[PDB]
Amino acid sequence: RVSSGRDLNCVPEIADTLGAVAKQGFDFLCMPVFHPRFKREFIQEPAKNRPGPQTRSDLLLSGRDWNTLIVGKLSPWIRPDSKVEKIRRNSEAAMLQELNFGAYLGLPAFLLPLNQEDNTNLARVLTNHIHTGHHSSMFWMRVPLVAPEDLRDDIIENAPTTHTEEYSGEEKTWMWWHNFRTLCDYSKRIAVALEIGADLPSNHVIDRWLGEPIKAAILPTSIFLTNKKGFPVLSKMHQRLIFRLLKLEVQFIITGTNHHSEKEFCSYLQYLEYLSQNRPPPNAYELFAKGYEDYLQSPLQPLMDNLESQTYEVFEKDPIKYSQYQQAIYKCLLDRVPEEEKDTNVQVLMVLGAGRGPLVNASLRAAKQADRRIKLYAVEKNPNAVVTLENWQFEEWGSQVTVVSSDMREWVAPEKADIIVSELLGSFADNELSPECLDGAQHFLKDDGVSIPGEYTSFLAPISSSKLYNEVRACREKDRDPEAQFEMPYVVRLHNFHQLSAPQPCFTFSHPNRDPMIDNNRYCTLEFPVEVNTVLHGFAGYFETVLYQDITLSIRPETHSPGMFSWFPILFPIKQPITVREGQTICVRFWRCSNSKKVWYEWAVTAPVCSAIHNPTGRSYTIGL
Ligand SMILES: Nc1nc2cc(CC[C@H]3C[C@@H](n4ccc5c(N)ncnc54)[C@H](O)[C@@H]3O)ccc2cc1Br
Repeated sequence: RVSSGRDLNCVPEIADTLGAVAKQGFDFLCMPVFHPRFKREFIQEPAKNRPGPQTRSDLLLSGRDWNTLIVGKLSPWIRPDSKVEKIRRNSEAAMLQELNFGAYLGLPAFLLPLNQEDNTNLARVLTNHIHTGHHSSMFWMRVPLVAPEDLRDDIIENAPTTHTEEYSGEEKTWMWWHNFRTLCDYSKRIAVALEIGADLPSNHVIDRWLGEPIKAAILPTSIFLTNKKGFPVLSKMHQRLIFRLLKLEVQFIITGTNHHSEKEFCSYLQYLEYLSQNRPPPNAYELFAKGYEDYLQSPLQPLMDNLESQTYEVFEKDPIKYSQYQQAIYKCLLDRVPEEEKDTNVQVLMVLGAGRGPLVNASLRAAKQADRRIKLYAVEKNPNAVVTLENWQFEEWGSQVTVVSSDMREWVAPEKADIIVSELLGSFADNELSPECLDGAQHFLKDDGVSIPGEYTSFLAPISSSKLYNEVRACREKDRDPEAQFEMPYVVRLHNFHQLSAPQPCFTFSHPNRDPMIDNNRYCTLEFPVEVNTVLHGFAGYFETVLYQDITLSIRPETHSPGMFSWFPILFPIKQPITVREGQTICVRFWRCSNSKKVWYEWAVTAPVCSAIHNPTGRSYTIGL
């Protein structure tokens, strides 16, 4: 578990080199598919008629070896962007030739350089290849952290290096890649091979690149320092970066010659191995989530839908959610039933949305550990869950628990309740319609009763991730609006991304809802100070809830209830990405709207430039009442 290749520019025999390279521990080889010095003429006689074979035979390796072990490289003389027409045209033919040969072989990927600012024709020609025949090579755009013009040794007397800081100029290689990928229309098949140099840049520059589709990081031998035993290693600041890329499960490519010419070469790879297993193991959240990184799912809608047995099972595999709930009913029973009243006073607890019982068992445990007495109702509308309750009630609970098979908003109640406990909370707190449901059940709370939870708040934060943007773009479907996928929330363990500003509260709800003419609709404006240049792709959503007094739950990253994996964040995309300059404010507007059938969100960017209103009138996304 750390995937690694060798870069070479020199392969006498593809047979023997591959074997040398396997023996060193490498998983794959980046090599030329034509000789990197064999320039070719397509137009002028007599060179265009150069006889003989143009490159090596495909028969030198097994189909399987081409498809797994080999990554091809563009000849370095191919310059589709030269100022010389004649080179522009040979390079055009050269590139389609190399790209088509990579295709013939079924190479899993082919490497192309971004080594200058104008790669317009290079995009045009790659974009052309991509729309010609059926193939599916990945294209690795080799792009350095630092333009080589910006790490030249300062040794031209009449051409000094820039000794001043240019915040935006030190990011130029990100704009090289941004322009390339924008021109190629964000094709899912164009990724980054990020070249790390001897000196890192400022974190601002490295940060530009998080949220970017990084498939490979290139480590030249020449950036490794030597330790006392004589063996290659990396700076502490290079380590910080490697630890971040291993989180992006990228592939590591080792380019250049052995500069540790005492200590052998698998030494370079071994050090990567040493860093892999010398990192912190996964916490419970991370072991639960490995699989889910940047996987878009539909927000659950347990009102409009009856949930599957196996969903409830994952629900109830959260020890923190439920121990936090137990502790809150504990504290509420003590504050409601003084000691000397302990047997005179039996409190009425109504679990609203009981599912398969976990809040019942959390209510039965609390009442024990406080030594008070409770009448339980278990109100649930999903009759498949009621089969689970009515069986786990005959066999186990008593009399104590009466199962009600009803929508809480419809139920006529035998008694009023001292406490109502609910678990109707979504990733965006109110997105499963806690507010509308508990509003409808509020009439059977005693004039002085408690709701657990008592309060919840959504939070929002602008993010950049060309990765997640591309993922949302791919959810186009037959037979709906071609852009609907941008007008709906996804729940997703956001991973390859950049939070551009601190979360801020969006919508808040309190239970009970004291003040009448209730209205659960809302408009909110948020101003996000942004400190970097970037690209906005959507808004991360999180929440916090007050169950009782100081007992709370959070999926707001800065206050996240540790251990608690029930909820992943939500994501609200925007149709069109929005450039943000350092110092500019991102202004977003959220509406929560409703009729009597549906609830939905609408949303807009008003600064620095306007988006369209997303999801007007729930045309793309609604939550069923
Ligand atoms: N996003 C999440 N949402 C959760 C919701 C729940 C509660 C699901 C229950 C509530 C039931 N429900 C919903 C609306 C409703 C209603 N109006 N009357 C009765 N039962 C109702 C509904 O039928 C169902 O059995 C539990 C765990 C969750 C974990 C996550 Br992560």
